[PDB]
Amino acid sequence: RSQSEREEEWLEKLYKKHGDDYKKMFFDKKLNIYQQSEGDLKRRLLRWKKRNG
Amino acid sequence: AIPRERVIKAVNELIKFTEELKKDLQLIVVNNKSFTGTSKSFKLKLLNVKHSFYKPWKEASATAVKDFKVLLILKDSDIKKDDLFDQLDSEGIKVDEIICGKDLKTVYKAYEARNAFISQFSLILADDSIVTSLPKLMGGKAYNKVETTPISIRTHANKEFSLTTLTNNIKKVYMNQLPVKLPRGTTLNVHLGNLEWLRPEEFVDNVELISEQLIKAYQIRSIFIKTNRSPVLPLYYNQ
Amino acid sequence: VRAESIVAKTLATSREKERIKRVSILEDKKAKNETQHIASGKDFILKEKTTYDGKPALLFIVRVRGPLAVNIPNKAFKILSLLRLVETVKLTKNVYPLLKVIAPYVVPSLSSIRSLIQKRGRIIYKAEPHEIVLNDNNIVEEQLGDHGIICVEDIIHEIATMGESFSVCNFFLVSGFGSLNRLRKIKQREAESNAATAPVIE
Amino acid sequence: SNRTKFVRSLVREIAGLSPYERRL
Amino acid sequence: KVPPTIAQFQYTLDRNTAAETFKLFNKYRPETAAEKKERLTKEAAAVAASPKPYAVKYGLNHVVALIENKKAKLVLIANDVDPIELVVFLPALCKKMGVPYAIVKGKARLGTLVNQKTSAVAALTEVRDEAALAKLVSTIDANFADKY
Amino acid sequence: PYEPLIDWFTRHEEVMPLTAVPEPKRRFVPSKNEAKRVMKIVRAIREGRIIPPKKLKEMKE
Amino acid sequence: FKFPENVDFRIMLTFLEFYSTLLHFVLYKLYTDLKKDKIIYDSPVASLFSAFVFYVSREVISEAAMD
Amino acid sequence: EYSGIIYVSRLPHGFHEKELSKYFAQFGDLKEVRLARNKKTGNSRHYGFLEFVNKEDAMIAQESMNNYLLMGHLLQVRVLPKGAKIEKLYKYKQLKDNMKQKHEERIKKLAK
RNA sequence: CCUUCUCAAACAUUCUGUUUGGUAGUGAGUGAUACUCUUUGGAGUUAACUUGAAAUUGCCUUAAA
Repeated sequence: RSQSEREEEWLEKLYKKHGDDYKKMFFDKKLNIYQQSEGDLKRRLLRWKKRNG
Repeated sequence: AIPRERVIKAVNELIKFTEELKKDLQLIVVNNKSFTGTSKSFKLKLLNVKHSFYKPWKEASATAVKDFKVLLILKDSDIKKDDLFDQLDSEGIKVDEIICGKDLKTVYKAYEARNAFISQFSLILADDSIVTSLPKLMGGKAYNKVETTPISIRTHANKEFSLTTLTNNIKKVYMNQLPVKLPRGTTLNVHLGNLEWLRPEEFVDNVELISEQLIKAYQIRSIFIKTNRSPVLPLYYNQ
Repeated sequence: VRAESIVAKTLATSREKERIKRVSILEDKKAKNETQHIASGKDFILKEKTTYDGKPALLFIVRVRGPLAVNIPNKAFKILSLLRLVETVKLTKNVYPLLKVIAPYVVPSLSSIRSLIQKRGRIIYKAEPHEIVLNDNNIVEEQLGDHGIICVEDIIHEIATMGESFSVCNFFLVSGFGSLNRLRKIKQREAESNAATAPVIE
Repeated sequence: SNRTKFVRSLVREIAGLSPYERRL
Repeated sequence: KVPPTIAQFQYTLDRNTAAETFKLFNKYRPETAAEKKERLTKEAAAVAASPKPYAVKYGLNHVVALIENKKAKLVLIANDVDPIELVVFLPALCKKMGVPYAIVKGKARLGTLVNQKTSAVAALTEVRDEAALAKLVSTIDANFADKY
Repeated sequence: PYEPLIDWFTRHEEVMPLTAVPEPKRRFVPSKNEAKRVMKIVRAIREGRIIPPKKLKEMKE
Repeated sequence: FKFPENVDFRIMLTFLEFYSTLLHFVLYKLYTDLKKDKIIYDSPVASLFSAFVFYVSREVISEAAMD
Repeated sequence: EYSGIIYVSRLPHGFHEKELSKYFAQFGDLKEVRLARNKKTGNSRHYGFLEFVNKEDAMIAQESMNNYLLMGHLLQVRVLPKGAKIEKLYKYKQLKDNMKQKHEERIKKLAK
């Protein structure tokens, strides 16, 4: 299992905008279109980093 | 020039005499021959002031009961175009909200909503092209104040919208100008600002600069420095 | 009839009357050349924005039939009666102030002008109110041949050209119901849809 | 359930009293 | 001569206020099947951040779910529903919940504004225009509840 | 026969909603069904079995 | 003539439609075998008048184009 | 019973005596109609008074226009008791020396 | 029962800065003393706050049938 291209782009946008600041990333109104929890966001970001960097 | 000693005495007298507005709000009043007898246009004059009186307002409005907000009315084309951040944040100022002419007549048409919305802002800036249409949208109450009354700004370069034009115009208005109304009566008064604005050392310079334009630009009859309902301090006399 | 109709009529009449009043005041002030209390001292016409050249250009006139809610004022009534445009001169400096007033109530090449003249074909003739058709060229010769008009083609040429018959002839000369015809009218309503200082809209 | 009790009371007020209940 | 719970219908909003309510409701017509399909196809093509949409609520079960939550501000009820029991209690439920309600003649007329052949009820929860909705609610109240 | 009925219960407005199950996240988030439909249309376009409306306008010739 | 013309037009409309449809194919066959828009051997007719460039007055060059 | 005098309030913008006379005349001719306007400015206060020729016509008009809604304004019409006539509604070097003296007086007063 | 006056000129060469003119308003209500004038005949101005667009009487017909 992997992440979709659109999902990868969405993760990259949030990572660039907030880095590892999960709390700040949670409140991003115009990038966190879907109000994902901190746990889901961090898990997805860790998966992306492991797959890519 | 007029004696600055008079202004130095007047500011100290205001300090001695000193409702936060009635406490510290400093203003200058002018008497003249009640111009524009046959007209009632709300045209304003942006007095040239070398002091950024709006900066203390932004800094001081944090603890104020009525927060300070920046309003920028723009024409339909301009809104459709990080515009407010990339060119103003570096200077410590930014436009909080942008309102279109169509928006005022659809989402803010209600008088109850209009009075509560327009009252939240003090730096009311509007494009020159749309300045004429403003009074038909926000009614009269907006013009009852020198604060809420729209201030015309030139955003057009070669008749075309320019980011640099808007940036420099808003910067000059914020830090290099002070609006004042011209009512159809003898009384002309400029709301200089609260005492915390431009500590009295610069207050004398501001008063002198304002009085220069008042004397030269108009056939003023008398000039006084006043606080709300307080005794008028004679600043200058001429005939 | 409900009060809403009369209320809307009164409001629209007041608004358009104020609009016409500002236009008249602006024109009167411009006539004095005192460009010190008016937004624009010059004149403009909108096709895009175009300057109103002083040349007395001649263009066709069309009727828009509205705004309907605006009861026609007395000045507009008189202007339309003189121009007989009420039913659904030239662009001179003295005609523009009156044409601008009826601007909201109103708006070529040889191909269009010739066809329009040869198709409409109004001819005042003696009953007295006869205006049927351009029956025969001899009628023009009898009634208007004294001015150098041997046929209607002369009138057409002099209207296209800067002649005298252009002025003389003034004394001589989806639209359905049913369900099927409603959609076309609704579509045309989009094309069917005004500041005093703004240029004239063509 | 509070909602069920509310619905039952609403139905009771709407339906009134039955002919045999009206005898009371 | 029928039980009071019946004949609450046949007293309805007047022509003027009914027309005003219909005009207000027509603004929030839900995206029909064709419009939604074409918009979704356009979005997919563009793909190949978003405001909440506004539309009227008309499903009887959905409306009743919104009713008793106090979210519904104004509800329209058809007076010609063949299973009258489906709507006998709705006015009483709205009165108990304090939600203004208006009886409009014709279920077909009610459904014509929601892209459906017929619609038993219609309710509004969100608005674009709040002053107009409040004025319409006040007019409907003064003309229907205080009279009947 | 049809005596008046007293609104002994409706005369007092319901102070609080009766329901439960607090608001789902989907009500505050864009619909997932819309995303699913958009992705299905994207897949169809990738397979070449759906023509975008812009291309349909050109093909209308 | 190019003058205004002073009955159930539905029959006329149908006849016009049919004749136009026929003439479309006729013209296509014949052809198989732009500022002017704003202004507007085999027989003695062809043999005669050849190269005889005529000038037509208000009643080949046309004076009407001078307008 | 109430008299023919009729009172109206919450008139929409643009409503004036013209409409109050034209529309209400359809029900029946009215003795008088007047509108409340400020003395300083000719604009109306959105209310006025008018009297019908007969009490029955007045109450019929009041009932038929009791709570009508007009472009966002709900117009209330009230029938009044006997009397209450519709009245009062209508379609509305010396200077330099004095200045010097006042300046001296102000200089004296500001020490107060 | 529709819906709102969306820049004119000059200089400027900075990816365009300055001047003139251009801002003709729903009403009602509260408000602690300052600039004036006709000086009795009451009129023009001057901080601040509330608001359902709130309210009792200031002496041109195809938007057609």
